[PDB]
Amino acid sequence: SSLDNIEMAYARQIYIYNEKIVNGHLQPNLVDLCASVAELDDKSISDMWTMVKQMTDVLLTPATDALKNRSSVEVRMEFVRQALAYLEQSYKNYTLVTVFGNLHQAQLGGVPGTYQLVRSFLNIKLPAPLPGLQDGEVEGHPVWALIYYCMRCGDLLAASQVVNRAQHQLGEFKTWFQEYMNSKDRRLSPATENKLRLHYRRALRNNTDPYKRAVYCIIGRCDVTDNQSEVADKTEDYLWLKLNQVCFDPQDRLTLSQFQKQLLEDYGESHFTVNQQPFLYFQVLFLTAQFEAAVAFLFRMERLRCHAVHVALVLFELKLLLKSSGQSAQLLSHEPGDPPCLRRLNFVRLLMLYTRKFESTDPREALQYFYFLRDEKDSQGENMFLRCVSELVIESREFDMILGKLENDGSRKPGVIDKFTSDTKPIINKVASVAENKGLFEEAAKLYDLAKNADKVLELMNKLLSPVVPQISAPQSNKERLKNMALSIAERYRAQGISANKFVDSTFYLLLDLITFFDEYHSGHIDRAFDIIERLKLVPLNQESVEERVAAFRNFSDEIRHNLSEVLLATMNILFTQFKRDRDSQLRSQARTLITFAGMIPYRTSGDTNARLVQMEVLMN
Amino acid sequence: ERVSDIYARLDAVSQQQLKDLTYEQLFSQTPGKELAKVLVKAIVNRNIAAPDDVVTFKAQEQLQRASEQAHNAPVLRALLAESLRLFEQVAGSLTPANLTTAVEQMISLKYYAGAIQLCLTVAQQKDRGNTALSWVNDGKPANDSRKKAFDERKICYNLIHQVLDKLESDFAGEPELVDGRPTLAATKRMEAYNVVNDSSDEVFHFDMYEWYIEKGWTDRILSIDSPHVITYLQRLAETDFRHAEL
Amino acid sequence: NVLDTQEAPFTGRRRKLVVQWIAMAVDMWVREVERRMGSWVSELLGRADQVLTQIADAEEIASLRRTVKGLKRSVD
Repeated sequence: SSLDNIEMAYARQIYIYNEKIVNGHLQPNLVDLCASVAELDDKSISDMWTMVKQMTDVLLTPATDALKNRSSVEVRMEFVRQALAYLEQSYKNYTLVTVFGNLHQAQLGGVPGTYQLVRSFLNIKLPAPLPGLQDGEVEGHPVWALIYYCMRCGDLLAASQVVNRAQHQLGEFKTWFQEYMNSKDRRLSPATENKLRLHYRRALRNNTDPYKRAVYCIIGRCDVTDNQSEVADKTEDYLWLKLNQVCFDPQDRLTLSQFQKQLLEDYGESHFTVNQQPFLYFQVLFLTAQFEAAVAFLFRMERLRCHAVHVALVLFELKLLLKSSGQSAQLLSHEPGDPPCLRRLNFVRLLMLYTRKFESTDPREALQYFYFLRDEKDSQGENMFLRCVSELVIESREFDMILGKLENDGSRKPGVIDKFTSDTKPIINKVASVAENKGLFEEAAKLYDLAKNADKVLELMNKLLSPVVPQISAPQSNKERLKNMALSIAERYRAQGISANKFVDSTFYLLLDLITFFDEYHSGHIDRAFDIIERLKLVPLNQESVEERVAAFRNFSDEIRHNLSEVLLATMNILFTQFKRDRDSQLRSQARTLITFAGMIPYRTSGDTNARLVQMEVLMN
Repeated sequence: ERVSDIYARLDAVSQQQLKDLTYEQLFSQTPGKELAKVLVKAIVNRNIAAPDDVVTFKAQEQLQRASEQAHNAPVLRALLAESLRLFEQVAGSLTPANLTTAVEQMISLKYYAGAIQLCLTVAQQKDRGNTALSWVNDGKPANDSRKKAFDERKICYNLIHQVLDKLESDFAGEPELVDGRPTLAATKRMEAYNVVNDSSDEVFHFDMYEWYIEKGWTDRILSIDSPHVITYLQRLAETDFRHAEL
Repeated sequence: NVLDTQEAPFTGRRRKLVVQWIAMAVDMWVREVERRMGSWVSELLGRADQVLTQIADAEEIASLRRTVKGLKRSVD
């Protein structure tokens, strides 16, 4: 097996999600089905899916195009809020593990109020007082530190409580903050927003209290260039600092498009992967709505291929992933007729790479991933899922497992693909078609016979029999192994009343009779073999039938005319033997008949055959 | 062919009609011709498991082989794409039983858009005069004989509901975006709903407004924009509270 | 070659029968390829359809158009 522990667990989860859609059940939450395995690994992966769920848990317009949802200002706004809610809660967990040694340890004693937690967080991260703080303290801590880390944790209420106990010190900041907490989308009114920004810009552009600076332009979304590096030293603190500063419809203003493009264009992977920590960059792209970038990026880490494919599937089963129309493009690209700030993922290629790894010895699991390509076609019109099953069968040669083995008793035990579509007639011909083009007739027959395509089964069975008609049928020979399959196809084609056009069909049952004629001839059962050839009315034995038999030879399958030489000789040698054992006249007359027939028929080795036939007739007299 | 295999997978009326079937009946009586049709139909929808009656068989054969695959985007997509191609050529002749089975098989192989496109095509072919649109625009007078034309479209529209239903079901919990770009589950949602909004069948869009209302999707219906939906409501308002509220 | 020239008796509404021949022939052709042709056959079947509309047995023709358009798909 080519699948690692993690990859295998995901496969099982994707089998469920397929079993549900294959039986018409409720469309379960894919993101939940993937996070179910994440908990079996380190929390590096669990915290990823947590971000994936929260970033995709946005009210969408079902049955709407992918590009439309992702271009709409409506959806683009909720992404920023879902991310900020993740950066705030994520930071809140950092503040817990900073005070208590373990999340469990914090829980048993009880998570304290965000206010008392933050206070018990300031104790550690600033033990001694910084001399540059302003506006005094509140219950033993600087008022601005409390406000910042409370807003950072996302509890505006806890921050407003701090403000209520410092009404005299904070001046007019109270009426401004109380408006920020009330107004939605973390924005103030243009009039009041103007009043505070100008005040900050007036004489507080450079204040000795960094926490004061941070809060002001987090509330006013100002000084976008100043990264407030004094307080936002971590990467998440930067993302959170900026997403609280982005704006929507000229100076000192930043928008999501600029920010998202500004980040990866100027400070690409190189900047965010110098510490050899891959998820850091992924979180930067995913929490900025650049899902295709983050997916391709994370898909290149050979250790995190599994995770990047699935986060792509989630975005794909939620009409959020922007697929690349052309299949000839690179993995990541920007369509020419699209805005430059969005990118597109060649989803077809993405799955095709992941599959090649474990498609060789783990076919069942491969199909589960090929199903997501059911909705796509190629330039030639083939259904992508169907084509992927053809290529996977041509390579793996797993016919019984994937296509269903058709035993020699008339049964068709369904295969693994039967689960996904009930119309399995084309691919069985596709797989049968190539194997036919590769001279693998004995297989192409079994495959065509699996799809009950007798036109092709009998055609190929005619080719495999004609060479072996006069041969000696011996144990385990190529004659027995082909005759016995032909008879197993004769019964199942009569018991089920199946037949190809009379040309193909007539020749097929005719060869089977001839194969019996030589099997009796090679055994010495002369009398019995003579009777068979007489029924077939293939070789004339009375002079009257020569005219009609000669005309019939003209339109009989060349697979029959080929073996005419051996038939005449065996029949002659049959009469020849019976002569040495009135009757003499009758054999003599029949001997003549064979000669005149052979004389009027142009066929294989007519030279040596016509001569031998005449000699055997002379010895009779 | 494999006979008893058919017989075992038959009805009882079909099994018992074959039991007492004489050659005389086969040769010169309708019930005998009818059963012959049933039997050939069974062996055709099994090797798939008049250029109209021939194509329909090959289409079932193509779709049956698709489901028998290991999932090869090239082979699966090819078979599916072709199956749809063929079915559409004989859309007007498709029976409710053949359409249902086909759609179900396509749904199982994640071919949602394709399934929907077939249903719409079949609806439009069984009524090119739009007898249904006029019958609805006339208040649906009982005793009229356009009802048949409307019913044959309603069978297609219902099957479209099942497709969209199974789609949201199959992808319940799946994210719309992974690592930034869209997943495969998301693109199939867009591709499917595209086919829906790309239609010009009016009885269909009426049936879909009613369907959205039923499922409770004020999300999408209030977001159409179009007056067409307003005008449709303006007629149905004085009639139902739920519609008037919309 | 018969359907274009329209030399008698292959004229007027009798060309409805010429299309029936073309449907039978081409149908037996694709059925003989799928058991085991180019643009010019698709060019014809589409051109054969103009004949059926140009002639518009009201139900026979209608059923025949849907047999032609079925073969055009089978070739393309």
